[PDB]
Amino acid sequence: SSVVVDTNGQPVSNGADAYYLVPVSHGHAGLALAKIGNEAEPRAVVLDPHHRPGLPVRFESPLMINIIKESYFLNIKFGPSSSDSGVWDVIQQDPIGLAVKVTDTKSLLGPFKVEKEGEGYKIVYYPERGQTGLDIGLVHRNDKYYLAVKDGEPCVFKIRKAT
Amino acid sequence: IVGGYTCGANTVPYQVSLNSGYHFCGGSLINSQWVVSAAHCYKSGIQVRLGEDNINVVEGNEQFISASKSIVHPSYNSNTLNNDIMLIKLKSAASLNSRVASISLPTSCASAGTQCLISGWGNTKSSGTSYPDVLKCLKAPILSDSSCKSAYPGQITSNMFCAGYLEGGKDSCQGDSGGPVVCSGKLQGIVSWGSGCAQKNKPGVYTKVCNYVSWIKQTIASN
Repeated sequence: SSVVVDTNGQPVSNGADAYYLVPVSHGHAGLALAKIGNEAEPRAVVLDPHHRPGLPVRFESPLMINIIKESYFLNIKFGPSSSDSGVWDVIQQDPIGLAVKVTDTKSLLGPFKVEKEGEGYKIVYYPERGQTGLDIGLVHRNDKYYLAVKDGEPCVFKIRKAT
Repeated sequence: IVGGYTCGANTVPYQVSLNSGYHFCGGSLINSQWVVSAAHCYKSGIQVRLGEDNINVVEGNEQFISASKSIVHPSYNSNTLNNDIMLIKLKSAASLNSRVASISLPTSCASAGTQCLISGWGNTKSSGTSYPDVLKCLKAPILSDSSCKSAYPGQITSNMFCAGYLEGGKDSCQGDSGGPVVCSGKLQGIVSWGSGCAQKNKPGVYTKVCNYVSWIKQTIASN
């Protein structure tokens, strides 16, 4: 339940700033969108070796505070803070599994937390707020790493402010 | 505060700032040694700044006092945001002056339509960010609990109330957390949460301090 901190030692803000999620294992990959299954438009969140540092994210809580604690339930989103598109969610979808995808809607309390893990942070997804969480990890397919629930095998990120 | 006005130096003498190397929450001085804020503002080694108007100047009518005890409500529920109230005992009593005075606890809950004073140093924009130097103030009315539950279905507990305008344009915003909502001269609310800032049909939600007066008094009496 400590404050989430970026690579500069500053508290991660609530919505005001965008941040790159920088993998510590992958090194040459950044967040991007990819097609999943039969879909025309890319809606699955992936780590793409060709796209570094990748698309930046915003961390959003309805609480009226400008810092993010590891205990806060968060929405994570691509794009502008106020915009309702690019909001992350978890969708069961073959062939990835419990796939991280973007939608055009934003729920009040998001299902994600950011938790200290090893030498960085991991993303953890909660199917309901009362429950234990599921680490977000990577499913290697089509020369990219689909972000998906992979409990016990989290992807570890440092949080680098886009500036 | 979105859609507000500059309070002035002496206007909100019960407002305090919670500090840990940076301002991160508001709070209310309820006597010379005790502060009320939001549970979600709990942090280790909080410093309370009293008598601040300009948050960016280090003037000398201000006081910086360490927290000695920071007591989150024992039933605070991080999943539901219920019981979002925290007591801070200051390591030393505040010296009272033009810019430092306590606000008292209510004798009863406030009714729909009562005009309240909400204050803080949070974001003043509903889209984007702008943080003020000086304390900002907003007058906004208490909404009936039925409208509050109608704006936020399935999320309003009995220990919360809404205040503001469903037309939008005026609201507390990020950085106001923990700050006071004062109605009829008594502390009725603590800035807690909301869907965005100053959005249509999305008023601010506040901790219902009237429900906590017994626990506050007991905790102060026992500490």
